[PDB]
Amino acid sequence: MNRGALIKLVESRYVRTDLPEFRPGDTVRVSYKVKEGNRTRIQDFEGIVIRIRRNGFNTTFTVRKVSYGVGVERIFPLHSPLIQKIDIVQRGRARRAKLYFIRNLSDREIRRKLRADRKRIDQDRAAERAA
RNA sequence: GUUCCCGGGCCUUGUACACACCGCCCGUCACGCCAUGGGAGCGGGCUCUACCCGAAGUCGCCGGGAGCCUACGGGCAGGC
Ligand SMILES: [Mg+2]
Ligand SMILES: [Mg+2]
Ligand SMILES: [Mg+2]
Ligand SMILES: [Mg+2]
Ligand SMILES: [Mg+2]
Ligand SMILES: [Mg+2]
Ligand SMILES: [Mg+2]
Ligand SMILES: [Mg+2]
Ligand SMILES: [Mg+2]
Ligand SMILES: [Mg+2]
Ligand SMILES: [Mg+2]
Ligand SMILES: [Mg+2]
Ligand SMILES: [Mg+2]
Ligand SMILES: [Mg+2]
Repeated sequence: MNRGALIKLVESRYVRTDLPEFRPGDTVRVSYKVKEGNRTRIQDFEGIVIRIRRNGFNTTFTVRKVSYGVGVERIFPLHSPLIQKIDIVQRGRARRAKLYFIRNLSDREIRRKLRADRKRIDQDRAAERAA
């Protein structure tokens, strides 16, 4: 038997292919489905992805932003049906795969440390030219 | 005999006494009221210095791996 195969099979019905690829350092807007009273709505979360744990279907990514003076980090499973869409708002360039270190930097230092990844920007504009 | 004790007469001298020496008056200790100083400290106001971070905005640089406008030796966006 192939135990790994069986797993991926069970998993397969929930796998998404529709979301955009993104790298740690990028700034992103995640439109998340949320429930309150009594309705469900779409609530946006916009920050830098500071980490990407990979485990196939169980890959999860972590996003950090400052909201009204306090730092907030959000963790999302990448194939969560509760995510409507993810919009890349900016490509950034880390030299490092996990970016825990920006937790201790000023807004100025971060801007210096994570410069726009101009390469993937042209690259994003190279597409976005449909036929 | 008039030194002494009581009372009085005259001159004089001292006085913070004049309710007039059966006058006045000082400080502690006890009690009560009020205010003030000190006092381990507690709380508040204002202020000074050094550094970290830093909105809007002006000003300066850039405006390219790069957008929009051309009025293209430019401008705006945008970045520092
Ligand atoms: Mg496995
Ligand atoms: Mg099989
Ligand atoms: Mg006599
Ligand atoms: Mg006589
Ligand atoms: Mg006399
Ligand atoms: Mg006497
Ligand atoms: Mg006192
Ligand atoms: Mg005092
Ligand atoms: Mg004090
Ligand atoms: Mg004080
Ligand atoms: Mg310091
Ligand atoms: Mg400064
Ligand atoms: Mg130009
Ligand atoms: Mg400008």
